Amino acid sequence: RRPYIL
Amino acid sequence: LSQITNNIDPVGRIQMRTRRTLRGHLAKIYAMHWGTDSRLLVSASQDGKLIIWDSYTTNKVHAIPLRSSWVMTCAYAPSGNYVACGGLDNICSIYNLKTREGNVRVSRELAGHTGYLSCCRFLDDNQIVTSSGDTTCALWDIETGQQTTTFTGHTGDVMSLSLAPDTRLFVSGACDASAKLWDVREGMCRQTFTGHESDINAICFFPNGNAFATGSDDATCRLFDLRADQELMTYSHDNIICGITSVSFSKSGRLLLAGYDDFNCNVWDALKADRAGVLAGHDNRVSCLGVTDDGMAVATGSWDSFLKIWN
Amino acid sequence: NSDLDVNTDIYSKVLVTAIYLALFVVGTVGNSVTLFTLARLQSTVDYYLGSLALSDLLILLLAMPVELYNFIWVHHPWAFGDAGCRGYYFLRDACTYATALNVVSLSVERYLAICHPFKAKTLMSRSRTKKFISAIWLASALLAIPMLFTMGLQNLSGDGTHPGGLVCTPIVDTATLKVVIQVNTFMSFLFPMLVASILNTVIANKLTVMVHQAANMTIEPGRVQALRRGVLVLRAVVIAFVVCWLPYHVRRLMFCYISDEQWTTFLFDFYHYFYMLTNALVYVSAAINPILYNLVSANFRQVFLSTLA
Amino acid sequence: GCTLSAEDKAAVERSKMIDRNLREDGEKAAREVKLLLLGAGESGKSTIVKQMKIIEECKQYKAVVYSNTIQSIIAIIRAMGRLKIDFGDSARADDARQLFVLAGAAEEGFMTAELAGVIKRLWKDSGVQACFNRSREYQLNDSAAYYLNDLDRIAQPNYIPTQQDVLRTTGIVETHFTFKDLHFKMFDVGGQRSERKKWIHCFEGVTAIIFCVALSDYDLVLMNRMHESMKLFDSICNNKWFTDTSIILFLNKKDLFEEKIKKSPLTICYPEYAGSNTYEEAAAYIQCQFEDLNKRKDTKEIYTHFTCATDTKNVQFVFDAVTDVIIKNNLKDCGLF
Amino acid sequence: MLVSKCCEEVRDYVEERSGEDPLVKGIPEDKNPFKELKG
Repeated sequence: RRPYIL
Repeated sequence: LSQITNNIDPVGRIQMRTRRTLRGHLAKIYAMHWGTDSRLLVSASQDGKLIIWDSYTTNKVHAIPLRSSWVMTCAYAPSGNYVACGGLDNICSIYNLKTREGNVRVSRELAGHTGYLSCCRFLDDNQIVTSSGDTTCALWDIETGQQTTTFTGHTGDVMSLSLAPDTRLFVSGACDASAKLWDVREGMCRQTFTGHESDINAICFFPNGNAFATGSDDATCRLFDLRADQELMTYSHDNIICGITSVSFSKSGRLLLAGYDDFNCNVWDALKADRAGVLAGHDNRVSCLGVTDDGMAVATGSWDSFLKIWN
Repeated sequence: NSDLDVNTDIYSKVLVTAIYLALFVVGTVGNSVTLFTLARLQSTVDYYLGSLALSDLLILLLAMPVELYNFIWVHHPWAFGDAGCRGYYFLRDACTYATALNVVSLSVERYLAICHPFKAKTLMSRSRTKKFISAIWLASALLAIPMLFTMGLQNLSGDGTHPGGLVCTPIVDTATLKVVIQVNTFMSFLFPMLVASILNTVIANKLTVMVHQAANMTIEPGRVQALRRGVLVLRAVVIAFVVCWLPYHVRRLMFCYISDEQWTTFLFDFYHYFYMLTNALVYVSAAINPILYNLVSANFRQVFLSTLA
Repeated sequence: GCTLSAEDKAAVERSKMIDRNLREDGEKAAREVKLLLLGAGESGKSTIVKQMKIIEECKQYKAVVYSNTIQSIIAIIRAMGRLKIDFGDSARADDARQLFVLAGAAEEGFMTAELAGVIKRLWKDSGVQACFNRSREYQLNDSAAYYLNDLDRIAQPNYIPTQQDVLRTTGIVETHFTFKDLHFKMFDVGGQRSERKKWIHCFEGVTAIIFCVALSDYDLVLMNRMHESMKLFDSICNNKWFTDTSIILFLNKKDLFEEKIKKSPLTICYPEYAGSNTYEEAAAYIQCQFEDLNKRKDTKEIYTHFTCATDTKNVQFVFDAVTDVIIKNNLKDCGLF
Repeated sequence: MLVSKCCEEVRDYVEERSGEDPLVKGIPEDKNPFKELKG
């Protein structure tokens, strides 16, 4: 559930 | 003049493109002179340098550094050997070009004036006329260094001067609203043409050397004729109130030029006085503009360190 | 099947993208007119102005439409490709580094031009200044090559094979990611922040002790009043820089500093909405650097309505 | 790039060479600080400029010195034939001939031992000296004696011209005084007399006019001279070329003004002044009389100073004023204001 | 000296020379030495 978009 | 010759046709609008843009200077380009081979033009700026440009290929052939940064004129020799530059330091320095050593050096630092040197031309390779700030036109020999004939007669300051092409006689435009037709040999005035409200900031001679146009500060170019001693044509119009700063005829005498303080050169038909062209490349005062002697190009230097060559 | 798709509803999404589109159009038109105007003497500040304007035009026109095209509407199945994503984040990091270094060197040129002006007459020259413009562009490229060294593609489906589950993410491990984005935030925010703030406070201090103490008449307090408008155009640039490029870098480092143990579903949603907010603020800065240079000085106002109309 | 027979490139590279040196001097064209001067009266402008001046180029003039020296001696020798003056020693006739042979075969001014010997012997000859002393009868360089008397030094193989040599080879008197590591210029313009309207836009872009005014000229009458300085300050402070450039204002000879205001009142100068006949109120009134002439107060700013022919805090004050006209000028272009 | 006669002289002189003038007529860009010279 960690975001991938930087 | 124009009231008589209006039967002929006008040449229409003349579109002149910025064919070259001789960048390189660092201050106001105050005066320029074409060479006689139509290729090398010398121009002097008030940062110290006078640069001899290759106009055909946009190349700085020479860059002469002055002892005094204040320069107000230049002239290229007909034989291409010398280049004159005078100014506020009152010394119209003659520099050499065709040197054996090959580095430009001061051939002579001629003096003899107590006013600033406004405008100088070369009679031959050994005689120079200079117009000055102490109100006296002057004709100098470079070798001995002495004034051959110092033409007194102007009451106010005299700001420019131009030769007839036959190098026998010249015309000096002064701040007394009058251009005086001098002579080399007799050393005295022949005619004194008036008809201006204000001063004369620059002057030039029409190819035949039977006419010349004065560039005033009331935006009124005035073509004069020598023998009649009267004003012949009043090149003037409304919406131009700024000061004329150089005049230049063409090789055929049809197309007079002017460079205004209105930031744009104005190309005048000499027979119908219409503003037949506008050369608005600059953004500051058009100090100097010249037409080469074969009549091919037009070059123009202005106070933004730009020398635009318009065909 | 399409997991890792966040449920961001369309009303706030269309509000954010309307803010984005208005920001984009006014920013690209402002940077266009100021770049053409500076493309139209001690002119060693116009190059910094045009370089910051070109950096803002570049970050807007390169990130922002692609940003709305594949970051707010089109989520994790993207369409720009491997070289597209790597070069896109290369241009983004390069434009951020270029805008930060432009703020640095513009403030340095202002400090030398006021508080030590003879050293600016001696040191600063148009040739050197063009050399420094090329130097900060090359420094932006050389500091953005690790963004080429850290980005990549990664499939995160149920087996890592689906073409509807690959994302374009930093593919390096957590520690080296920390290091590169920590030195990113450290240099490209904090050293601009302290440098621009310190030199702008010193310039405003020197101007206020030049007009208050006056070492003569202040000229009926007119020209020095517009010099305090110049104090406004100093302080507005520095506060706009810190208040726009602060939360973006905080969001980068909160992406680094959390390793899924502090994330929840609501904090995932809050992170994505905060990402829209911080990139809104980045496009705010990209719009209001030329707007701050234009509107507050009435001469720019007149000459740019003459450029427009 | 077609290289165009390998000479045009050279010409193009020539231009690049030119550009290099040109751009470098352009850098120093920003580095030096300009300062016009203008005083209506004498104003102690000599006193000001001697107060400021107290706190390879020559080599370029070598062949000019030689040229001038050759010209001088030839002028004398030739005049001898015209005025019918014989040589003191008939043997100098051979030397006279040799002078013309050597000058005649050369390209430009030069000096050799042989030529130096010929000129030395001619110059010491009593006939040559008698002609020299009749120079008013022909045309002869002012510096003839200066160079000819120093011939031995000038003829040495490693000769380098001195400043005086260069000066020996009446308008702008440039002053390259340096102050506080920083290099200036200063133009003592008021020596030359012409139409001030025509050449003043050549001085556009100076960073500070120094308008030195005498204080004790309040009562000399041709029209009062202080009103002529007021009109000059009007036509310099309200000119379209110096709109963005400030004006330093030196009021000089204050002790002479002290004794002359102790003897004669100021009401002879101004009918509309009825204040106290003290020093400081008169000084502040005449300073506010000058500073009132600023029609363009927003852009320029007249700075003020008082001194007598003492007080060497004058010079640094200019630096102060130059700082207070550089700084403000940068505030009108550096993005602020 | 009969100003009409001399301005008529100026007119016939410039009408004699206005044909081969390299500025009011124009250029064909190959006989022109001032081509733009892309290089």
